[PDB]
Amino acid sequence: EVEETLKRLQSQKGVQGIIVVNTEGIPIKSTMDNPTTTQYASLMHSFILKARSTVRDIDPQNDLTFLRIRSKKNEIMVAPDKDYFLIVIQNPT
Amino acid sequence: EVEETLKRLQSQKGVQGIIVVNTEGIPIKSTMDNPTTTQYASLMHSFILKARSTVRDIDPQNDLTFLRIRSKKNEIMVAPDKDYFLIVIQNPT
Amino acid sequence: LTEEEKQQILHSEEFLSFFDHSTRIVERALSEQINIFFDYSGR
Amino acid sequence: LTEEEKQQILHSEEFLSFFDHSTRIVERALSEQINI
Repeated sequence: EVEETLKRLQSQKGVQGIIVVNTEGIPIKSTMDNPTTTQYASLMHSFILKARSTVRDIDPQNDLTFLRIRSKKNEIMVAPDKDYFLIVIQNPT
Repeated sequence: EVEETLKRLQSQKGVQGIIVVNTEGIPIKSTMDNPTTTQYASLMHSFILKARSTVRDIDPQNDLTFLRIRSKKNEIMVAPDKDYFLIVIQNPT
Repeated sequence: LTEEEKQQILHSEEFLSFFDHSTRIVERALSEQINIFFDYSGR
Repeated sequence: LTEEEKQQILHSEEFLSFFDHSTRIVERALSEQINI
């Protein structure tokens, strides 16, 4: 059903790839060019660490839930949970 | 007339605080105190600096346009303008 | 020492045009107003 | 790193709420916003 999740959420337009990274930074979920996107997965691993440090240092009780980013060319979100994380890249379609 | 939109944003649903960054990580316009406006916005200024470094490392032509964070206790949108940036703090409900 | 005078730049007519762009972004972003559904979360 | 370890952790009793909130929040991001 994880491949069913892959198909159903990649059928959503704008999305160029459901490349979801774990807590370990390992490509547990990648559908695109993996040496290209594993660098970016390691980046956004370090910057999910930045965002969780941001939340837990600015506020004691707050928990990081979700992130919204508008880039120049596309619309990319970040979905963190308490144990593991998510990355996906979408265009304005 | 930024002040009339400010006045509309006073009693809007969920407004925790109304500030803006003014001098590239050094905010002046503050309806709050020194840490919550200036130090937290300078932290977030360095953090969106790291995020612009991230997306510039993906593609140096690809800069960043807009940011928003939702969490447990707050939902904060971040608009990176040219030199100064923007911070708006808001409740999730 | 951050600035000799903070007010003049912000009191102006063209630096507030960049602030008018920023409030245009604000008016673009506050219009949605949709909240997260529970679906028996518990917490 | 290995397929055995992945199909362990994927079918482990940890990713249940993780897949649930993954699908839920990605579907929650399906509502399109406009910028004109």
